[PDB]
Amino acid sequence: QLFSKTPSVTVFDNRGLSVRDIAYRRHPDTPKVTEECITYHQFDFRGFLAQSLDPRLNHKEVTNFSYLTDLNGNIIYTQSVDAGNTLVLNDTEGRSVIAMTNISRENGKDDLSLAVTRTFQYENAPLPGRPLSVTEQVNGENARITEHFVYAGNTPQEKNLNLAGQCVSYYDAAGLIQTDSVSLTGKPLSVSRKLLKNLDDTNILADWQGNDTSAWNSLLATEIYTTVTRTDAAGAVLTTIDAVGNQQRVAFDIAGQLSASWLTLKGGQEQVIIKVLTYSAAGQKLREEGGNGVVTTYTYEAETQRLIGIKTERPNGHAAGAKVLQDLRYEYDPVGNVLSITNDAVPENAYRYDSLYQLVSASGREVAGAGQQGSDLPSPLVPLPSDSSVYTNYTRTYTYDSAGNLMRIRHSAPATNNNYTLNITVSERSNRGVMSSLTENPADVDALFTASGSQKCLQQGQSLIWTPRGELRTVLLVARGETADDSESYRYDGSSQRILKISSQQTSARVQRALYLPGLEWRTMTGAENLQVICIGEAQVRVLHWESGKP
Amino acid sequence: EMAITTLSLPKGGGAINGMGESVGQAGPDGMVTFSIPLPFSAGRGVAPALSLSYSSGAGNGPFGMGWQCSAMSISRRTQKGVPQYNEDDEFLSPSGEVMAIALNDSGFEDVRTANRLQGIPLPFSYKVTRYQPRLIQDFIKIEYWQPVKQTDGTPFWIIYSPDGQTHILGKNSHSRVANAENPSQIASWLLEETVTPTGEHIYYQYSGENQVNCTDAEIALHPQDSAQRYLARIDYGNISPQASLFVLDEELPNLTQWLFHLVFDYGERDISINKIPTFEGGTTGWLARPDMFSRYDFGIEIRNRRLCHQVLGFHRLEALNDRDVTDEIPVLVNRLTLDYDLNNSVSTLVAVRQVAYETDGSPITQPPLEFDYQRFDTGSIPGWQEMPQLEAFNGYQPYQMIDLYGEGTPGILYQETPGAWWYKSPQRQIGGDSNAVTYGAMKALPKIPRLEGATLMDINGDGRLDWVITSAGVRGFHSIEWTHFTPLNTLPTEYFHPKAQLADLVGAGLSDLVLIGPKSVRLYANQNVSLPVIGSRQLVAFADMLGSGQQHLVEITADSVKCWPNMGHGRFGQPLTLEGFSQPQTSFNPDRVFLADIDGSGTNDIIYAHSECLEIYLNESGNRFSKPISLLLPDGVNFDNTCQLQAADIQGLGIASLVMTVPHMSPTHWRCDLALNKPWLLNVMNNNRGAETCLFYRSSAQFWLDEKQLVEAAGQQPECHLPFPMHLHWRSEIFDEITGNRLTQEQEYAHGSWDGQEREFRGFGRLIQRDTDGFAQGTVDIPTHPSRTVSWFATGIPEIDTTLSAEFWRGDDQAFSPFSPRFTRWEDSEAGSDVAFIPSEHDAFWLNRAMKGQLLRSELYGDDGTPEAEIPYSVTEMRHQVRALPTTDATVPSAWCSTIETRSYQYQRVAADPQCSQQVVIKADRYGSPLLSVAINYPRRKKPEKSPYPDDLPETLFDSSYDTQQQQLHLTKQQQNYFHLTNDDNWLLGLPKEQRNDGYQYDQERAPANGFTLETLIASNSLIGSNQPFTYLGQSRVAYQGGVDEQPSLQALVAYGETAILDEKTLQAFVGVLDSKTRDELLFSAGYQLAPRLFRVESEPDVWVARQGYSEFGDYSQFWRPLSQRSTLLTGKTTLKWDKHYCVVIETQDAAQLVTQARYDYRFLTPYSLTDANDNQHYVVLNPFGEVIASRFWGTEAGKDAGYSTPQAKPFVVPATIEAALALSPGIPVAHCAIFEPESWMQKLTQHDVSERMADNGTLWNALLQARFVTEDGYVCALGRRRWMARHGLSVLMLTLLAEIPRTPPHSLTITTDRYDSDDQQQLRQRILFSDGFGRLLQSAQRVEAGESWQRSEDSSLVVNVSGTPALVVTDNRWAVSGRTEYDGKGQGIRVYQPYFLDDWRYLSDDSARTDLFADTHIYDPLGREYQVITAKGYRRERQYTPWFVVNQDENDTAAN
Ligand SMILES: [K+]
Ligand SMILES: [K+]
Ligand SMILES: [K+]
Repeated sequence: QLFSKTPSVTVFDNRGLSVRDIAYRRHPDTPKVTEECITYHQFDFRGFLAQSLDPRLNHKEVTNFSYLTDLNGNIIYTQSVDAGNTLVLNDTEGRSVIAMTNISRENGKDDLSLAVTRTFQYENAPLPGRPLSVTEQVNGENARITEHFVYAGNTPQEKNLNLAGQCVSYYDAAGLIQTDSVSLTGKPLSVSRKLLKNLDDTNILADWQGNDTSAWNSLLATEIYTTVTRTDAAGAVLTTIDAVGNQQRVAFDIAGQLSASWLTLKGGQEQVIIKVLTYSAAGQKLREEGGNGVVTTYTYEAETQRLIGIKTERPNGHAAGAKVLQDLRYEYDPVGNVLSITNDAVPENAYRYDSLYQLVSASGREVAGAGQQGSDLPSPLVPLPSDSSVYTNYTRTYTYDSAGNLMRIRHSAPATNNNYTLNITVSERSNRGVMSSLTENPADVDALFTASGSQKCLQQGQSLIWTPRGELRTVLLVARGETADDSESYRYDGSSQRILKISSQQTSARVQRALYLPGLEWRTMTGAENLQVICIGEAQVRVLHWESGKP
Repeated sequence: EMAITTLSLPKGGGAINGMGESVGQAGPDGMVTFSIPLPFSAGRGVAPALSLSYSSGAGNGPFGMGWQCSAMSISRRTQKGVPQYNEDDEFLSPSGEVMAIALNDSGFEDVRTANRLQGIPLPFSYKVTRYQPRLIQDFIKIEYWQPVKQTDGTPFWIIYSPDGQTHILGKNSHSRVANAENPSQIASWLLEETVTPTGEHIYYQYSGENQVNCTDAEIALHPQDSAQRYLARIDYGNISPQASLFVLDEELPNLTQWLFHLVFDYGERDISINKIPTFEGGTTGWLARPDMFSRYDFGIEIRNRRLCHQVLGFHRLEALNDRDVTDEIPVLVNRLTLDYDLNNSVSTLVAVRQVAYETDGSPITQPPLEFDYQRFDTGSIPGWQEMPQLEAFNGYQPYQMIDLYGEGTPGILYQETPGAWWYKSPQRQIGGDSNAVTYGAMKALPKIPRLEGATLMDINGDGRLDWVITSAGVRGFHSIEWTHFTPLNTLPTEYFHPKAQLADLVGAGLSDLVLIGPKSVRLYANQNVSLPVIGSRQLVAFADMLGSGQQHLVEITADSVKCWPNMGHGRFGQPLTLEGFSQPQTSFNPDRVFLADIDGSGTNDIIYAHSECLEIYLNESGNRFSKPISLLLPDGVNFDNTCQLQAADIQGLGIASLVMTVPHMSPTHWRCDLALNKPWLLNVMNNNRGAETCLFYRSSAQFWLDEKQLVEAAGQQPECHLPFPMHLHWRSEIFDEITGNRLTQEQEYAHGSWDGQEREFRGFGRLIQRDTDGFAQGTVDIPTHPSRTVSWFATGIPEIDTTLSAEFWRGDDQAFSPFSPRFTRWEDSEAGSDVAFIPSEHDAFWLNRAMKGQLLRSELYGDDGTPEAEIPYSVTEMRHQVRALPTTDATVPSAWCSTIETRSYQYQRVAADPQCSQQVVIKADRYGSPLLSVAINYPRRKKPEKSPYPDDLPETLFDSSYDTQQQQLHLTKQQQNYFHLTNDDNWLLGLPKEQRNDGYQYDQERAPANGFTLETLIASNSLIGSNQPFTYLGQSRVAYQGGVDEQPSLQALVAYGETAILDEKTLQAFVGVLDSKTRDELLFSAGYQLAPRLFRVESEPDVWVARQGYSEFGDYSQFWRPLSQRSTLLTGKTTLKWDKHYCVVIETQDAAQLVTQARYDYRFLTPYSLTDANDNQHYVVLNPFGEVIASRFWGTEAGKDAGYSTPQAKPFVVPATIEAALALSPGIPVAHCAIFEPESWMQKLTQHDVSERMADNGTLWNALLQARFVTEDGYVCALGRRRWMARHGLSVLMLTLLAEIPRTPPHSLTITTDRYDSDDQQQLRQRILFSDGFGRLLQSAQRVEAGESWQRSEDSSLVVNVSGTPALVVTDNRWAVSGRTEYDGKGQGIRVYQPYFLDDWRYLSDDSARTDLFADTHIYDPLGREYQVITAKGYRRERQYTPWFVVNQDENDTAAN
């Protein structure tokens, strides 16, 4: 009813180009008011995209995006109000050769004072021009070679391991990944990670100079983290032995779908994680029984294949008694927005959306009185509630602008009087926005970000440091000038995936380390707990194995 | 971009299609065409590209009525006079166009002397003359090669194709059709050899007609029989590379020097699939067809006795595998069998089928492609019915049913006073059947003159004396005027000035001429060997008794029928006897003999009238007569000399009906129509995979009556330009036997054009086509409405073409005025240009003719009853230019037609605000290549005061749909040049050279009110002129090697391609970021380089370009094959190593020394084995159709061997049936194996079952097999079944049996193994892919774990309880069915089903699916665009297309309300 005359419209020029995206925003509270939201796209003399403007900023004469291309429409230069200005270029082989980022402006011209220049180097002729190295250079600083690739040859030794033409050695920001063995099906059977020495010091950075692996291996810590895989004839992974020797095993059904999984801790016997798993005709999980005897049953809508039921239960005849642990029931609008959720064990979450399918109202329950939502988790309610009066109902309202920026979350918990409003202050010349506690002035929001658009302050006393690639480097939790700070740092692999997390708190010093490996989290706590977290599935089931400090 | 060669095993399997056969799109000629590409190998790449093709306008031949499978040829002109083998003879291009001796560039007759050709010295001297056709299509170069000394040898033809190919026609006697009495008198030169710049050859060997398997009577009747040729064998994949034609050598290469053969069998081999055809023919000799026929177009007899029964592919596998060639016999690869409905009148091609062979010799078959035709049926002859249209006549009043005006349908000619002749034109009867004919108001004949006993007269008029009038006379003692009217075309051309035998026949001249049928005329006289004497109890007449297309001489007595062949120019040949006709000498009366084509065979049949009976003797292909058909008169009628009877095509169908008037009998007027449709026309196709197309013809004459009715109702005057009936593609019904859905395509024709001056069919001026969906559901659940496309084509006649634009839709007052044809003269000294001119009347005839068949306009409508239904979705119109080209003929210019302008409007059924684009070819070179062209995008029209779009939209959308970018006039200029190699005796045109594009943008105010034309664009004040500012868009260049500099040689080897990336304007992307030096060294490092700007003006700066696509090639001895490839110079080369005869590449080595090796199955030249860069083996097994039916792989892992057992170690036999394959046990040494079942839609029938049901010990089985009701391997053929039923019926026992027998859509089974065969945990995954009769993916079934599913019955429906609810069962034979789709006739997914479980892999019926399974329905518009979706839940999504915006409404948007 709220959606009458709210279509999506695309408006064209005379050369088949989409120059306008038109939406129609209508709030259920004010169903007589319909906002026509228009996104503008301007194309140049060559038929390529030159400018894009959201409905909000267009009114204020600011351009969300500007592009400058080559004669074929490939973007070379970009101006973003959110991501700042950037410059990229590819070669004649289609390979990326340069990317300059974190550029702003002010004085009119582009500010390169903090520009990050990443360049890509490839094998030269007569080689097939495979990726050779990746160099990263921040303005005013020295260039670091952050990546290097080494490829195997044609020797019988290499062929027997199926390594010919494969990148056998990958030096990234964290250290080294070696590919030891490849399946007949072209899959890796053995990979080994070595860490760069002293990654605990945030000032030590990878820099693979030259073309000698001997000189590099000396920079690596001694430990070798080897993950071993065994795949089936169709190239699917059957067994996995992690770096500490635990095995995950899977089995597939006649249709090749995961049908069972097992775990064999090092020195232990094989045990069931997933006993049986059935699927719908559409290949969606239907019934899943685990090693704990617990059964999850998924209910789907026949017309739409939408998930309308999730039932986790201890079934009849279970050793610990039959009990429905969770029974989620979903009700959707014709388009597929979640209108309501129920759980059997009366509790109900109701949802209202605008004509753009933005969530404007949400009802639910919380342990009241919690207090105003922040970065913290609530204190855990221990033990498990027997009575539900321990919960109170809340209603939240959400307020968005023309560019989809969430400006307001109004929390209303009347009975316990736990009422508050989280305000987000949005810039008037970008989509940059921060909580009002940082600033309530739109004109000061952009300074709180980098030129790339990465936030520099999390909360009031908390600052954010970023890598040249725009990866989160350090969260400064409690600053103490000089020089003992509560902080948490991060490290990433060449694919920008997190490999290491180091938290530090003053008490000598509580240091919590997290090493992320295939199917494994290696977490140490000092100031000593040595925890190995086996991750099963892809992560669904987790196993906590202490080598030391089991509470 | 250049493709880099990568060795891979055939990675496919699943889908099932056919040979790529297709019905032709309906065109302005109205003919039904069909085409089947020959399913044989392309060899190295140079191969015969033959298609077996059908045309409803074609005659009989070596592939049956209407079919042909021939290569290019050059013949003498016959259509405007019979050739006499003198210098006045004319020659036709392979396109059928008349040629003239061409002029050279110096302005003289292009004649030369030659003693050398292609570097090969000729034994003697030749006079070489260049010929040029009146219409240029492909700029081919045609040379006539005549020995200077006539006795030195025979002449032949050379055709240089613009692709650099050279073709020689009729060099030796097998490739020449020549006079049986004088081999020098050549009628036709057939293609004999083709050579390409790569030194690859194709040789065409023909067999001459002979007396093998002919009866003695046939031999006696046709001694001159050696003329005709039949395609016998095609040799390709020549082992020796040679740039020059082999026919120029002293001797042709041995037969062993061709890797590939295509053999044509004419019956000498066993037709059985159980007998494998050998490369060697004989000694049984080719069979003689029952319907032998002669043609006499060339003034010589050509006898035709042979039919092609098999087409065969042969490879020299030993030679291709580089094994010992000694005593090699080429092996059969693919076999195409052809079934004919053999008939003494007309034999029809009724089936083509692929058959191939396993190593064990077992036949593996494809489903047959079947055809059937409209047939004359004596049992379905309509009886007599009264003819009320003659009610006004007393019953003694004489009349003649004749097409007086030339409308294709005869009207009523009579004498009213007497002395006064009046005519009633045929007209569409009102209210009656769609083809019912009445006759309009009388109209006075012009003053009839009457003199030399017979005089000419113009009636229509035309200015053409089209009518020969005679008068009966005179006996006895009776004073008396009653005349006879005879169409001039029923007489030999040389009737009034007879020479030879005609003069010997007529003498002083004939006394009288009396029509005895539509095109047969009885002769009445004054009072070598061996003409009849006109004036006994005999009949002498002119009639086509031979079906050859001429008015022959015929004598009929009580016991004889003799025919003398009209050989042209007054010459008549030796008499032919046609047995079969007899009447007692005591009752035989010549007056009671009528000559007409009754069965539409082409031959004139005999109709003899008795007092109570009419006997009809069908003419069997001019050889004899059938046993007579007895037509009883209506009860009470006794035919005598006071009664009136005539044979006339009163239906306008090209076949004679009978009009009888019997006084003293009421009613007095009677009709007998013997057929309602023209027989021998293809009307059904079925591929036995689920697709059937039914065809429907309608005469051009009926169409003319309808058109004339509409014209007369519109106050205008009807003018017919089509004087005879043509059978036009009227309707196609495309039927999906699996879903039961149909698509109807309907055609209407108007403005029919036949040219009297050149005696030539020009075609139709307007063609309207309706497309209507017809769903088996038979509800309105998919509410589609028919689409309508109105198209206008040029006829080449101004009197017709000038009236077409008036019919154009005029609902858009702002639309630009219609295009007009542009005529130019060519000025190539030395770049060339077209100069517009107004041709003389005489020149205008030919230059206008050049526009024959060109599409002028097209409008697309949706007939959905909406208010906007009369406004087209889109309109497209074209402007054509004819370049006049002078030859040695001073009176006929040669011509080249091209589409110089195209304009498209997108209205989307809103007349006021369309989009408009226009493409214009401004300059073309001497060979038709575009030099200067422009694409134009017009601005949007000015915003109106009110919205022309629905008020269902938001009220602001109209205003907000306007954007300034819609107001900018865009013109995109495109320049290009070419390399043309025409020096010496080579001919290679249109080689890519340079191209450049520039942009022009203007304000709406500068847009011309009447729009752009070519003249507007070459004008000095052009918007794209040299003065105007522009935006450089880029350029492209091709550089060649070896090669003068970077220019091409005949081999056209590309060195690299070079395209512009950056110029001074785009370089501004670097400004605030990098300085010039840094930018330049970056670009240089990234592989870019500076090159001159092409088509440079005013010192334009060089542009940064990218060069890609580098190849190194071998020499002539390696057939110029690529030896190395690389994308740019930034990387290393990949090396190619070819096999022995350079057919395929067997090894690649990239730039890191990685080596990939392949081994090929040489019956398909596809790889079957692959060794990868890590020395791993990959292996496939191919079935006899090149399909992968098993695959495995092995090699090493961690030193140890893995995983699948080698074929040597553990052979695997793929189960012969799916039932067996499903029942396989683990431990199979294959990763995949496949079973293909493309014939599963044909019901399976065994000899045993039929014989057990009929208890006839095999009788019915043997008969059904013989007629191909069923194939030898036991598949029931659809059309064979229908034909059989139509001729013999079928026992109810067989009906019962067949009802017990299930069908299943064409499908494939693919089994995929989980582990290597050494692993006992191995599972066999099972996936079955379904295809429909159109090659579309029907559904996919995957074997899943046991569980709950619906239950499929044997009848393919769902098992439901009594109430109708589907049963739910638990089974271990459960399948997950995904992607189930119900298509319409256009291949669009009308129903996409949710996945479902079933207790069988077999196809669940569409009835049960539509009733019980959830699906989203998709509704498409006439443009094939989805505009509505009804979800299973019942919600709707809609999409509205307007020229300037698309509106999208989802489930929420439409739910209200
Ligand atoms: K909406
Ligand atoms: K290997
Ligand atoms: K006939």
